[PDB]
Amino acid sequence: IHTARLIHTSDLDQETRDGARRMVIEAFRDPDDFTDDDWDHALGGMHALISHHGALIAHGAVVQRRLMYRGPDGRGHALRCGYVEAVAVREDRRGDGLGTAVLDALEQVIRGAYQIGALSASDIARPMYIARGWLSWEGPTSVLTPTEGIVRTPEDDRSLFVLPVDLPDGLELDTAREITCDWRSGDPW
Amino acid sequence: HTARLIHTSDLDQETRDGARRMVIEAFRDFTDDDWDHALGGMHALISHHGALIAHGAVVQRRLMYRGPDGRGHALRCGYVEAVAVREDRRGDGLGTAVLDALEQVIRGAYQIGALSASDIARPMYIARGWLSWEGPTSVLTPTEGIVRTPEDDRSLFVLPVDLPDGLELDTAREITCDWRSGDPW
Ligand SMILES: CC(C)(COP(=O)(O)OP(=O)(O)OC[C@H]1O[C@@H](n2cnc3c(N)ncnc32)[C@H](O)[C@@H]1OP(=O)(O)O)[C@@H](O)C(=O)NCCC(=O)NCCS
Ligand SMILES: CC(C)(COP(=O)(O)OP(=O)(O)OC[C@H]1O[C@@H](n2cnc3c(N)ncnc32)[C@H](O)[C@@H]1OP(=O)(O)O)[C@@H](O)C(=O)NCCC(=O)NCCS
Ligand SMILES: CN[C@@H]1[C@@H](O)[C@@H](O[C@@H]2[C@@H](O)[C@H](O[C@H]3O[C@H]([C@@H](C)NC)CC[C@H]3N)[C@@H](N)C[C@H]2N)OC[C@]1(C)O
Repeated sequence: IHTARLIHTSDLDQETRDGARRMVIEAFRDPDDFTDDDWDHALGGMHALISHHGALIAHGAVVQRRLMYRGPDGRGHALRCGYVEAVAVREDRRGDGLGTAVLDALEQVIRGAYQIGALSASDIARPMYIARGWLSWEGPTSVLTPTEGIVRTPEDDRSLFVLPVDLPDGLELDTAREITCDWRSGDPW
Repeated sequence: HTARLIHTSDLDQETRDGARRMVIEAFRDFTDDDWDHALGGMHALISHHGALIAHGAVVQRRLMYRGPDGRGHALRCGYVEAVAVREDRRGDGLGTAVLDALEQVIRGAYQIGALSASDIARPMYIARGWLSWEGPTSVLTPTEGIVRTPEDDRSLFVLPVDLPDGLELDTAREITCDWRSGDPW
């Protein structure tokens, strides 16, 4: 049985922070890339950590952002989103449920503080999100840019997963419709 | 005089409702959207015997800033919200202890802190290290473009903690926040 500890970015010491960052980059690389924008995107919220003999073996982070969604009534909602980033298990420790343990903890943050969880999954982790009941987003994805308007993001079109936990009053989320993230540098999703 | 720091996700329901009520009572108007804006980040709590007497929150947003090259930056921002102290206990430094714990989150976790405050708190914030934002402000809206936020009596303060790629801020230029319903700032 595995249990990740949850800890805010502000409570991570330099050592653990640099270590987490180096573990996640290693897990994603195979000697597309995990860049410093990808790491920056994982900062600011709650980290889930599992370590062994002082070494991080599993990491995940949930940060706040806004997801824009417009229903068929043409209204418009800016939902408080718990966005999951930098989920990773050290290669040699994979296949034993550490990844499940990270997501268990992050989902606890999502359900307790956000209206919706979302992420853009790597191909190897999609099965994990399906089995946990995340909803694959089927409509076009877009990003709200500063200077153009809402711009389509075709590279992200079949990778988004959502987890509606606390949608306002009577909002029905139609996965067939468009969805739009707020602006950031690097990959918007 | 030391406030404790708890993420929204670990607040039980009584604490949440208590904090919502206490902050409403302090603002004697705090709208329901104003409360939603306080949710999802770290709450600074000071309580006595089960009674919440000071609160504050810092939530994660993005502030857009354009340099002299036109290159744009979407800074990771810790936005201070719903700082309030029980009316009968003001003047004792609780508000300042709440600001202390929240600047700790900002320093540990964000590139920049930001808050909107009246000109009456302007000397304390300047004192505490915060820069007054003299330039224009706006919000990146979903259906229109970047729309100028009209001036009110509150002014915007930023706390440059950890600016990326050695960027230096020119408080005279534009700063625009990300979208949310209710008051964008
Ligand atoms: C994705 C990753 C974190 C998975 O970690 P892991 O510890 O091996 O995962 P777990 O052992 O906890 O597997 C959890 C569940 O995911 C699902 N799963 C993962 N791969 C699966 C597969 N090929 N077939 C079926 N289910 C699969 C399963 O339901 C599994 O439960 P199960 O094995 O009992 O069926 C890991 O491979 C990794 O670090 N990859 C690098 C790429 C990356 O970081 N992606 C981030 C995902 S957004
Ligand atoms: C603003 C507020 C949170 C401060 O709470 P507090 O416990 O009074 O805070 P502190 O004791 O640390 O300081 C109170 C402020 O008033 C000042 N103040 C209060 N009594 C004072 C006195 N007798 N002499 C001088 N200054 C006094 C404090 O020094 C500080 O402002 P200043 O230092 O710039 O003058 C409180 O007034 C409040 O809850 N207001 C209602 C909600 C609100 O307006 N919040 C917005 C915050 S930006
Ligand atoms: C539709 N093609 C996508 C592909 O683009 C790709 O999606 C990536 C997706 O993998 C990527 O996120 C992952 O990878 C990020 C980083 C390591 N770049 C690979 C870190 C966060 C992690 N969730 C997103 N930020 C961008 C998104 N386009 O992988 C899955 C996919 C279904 O094959």
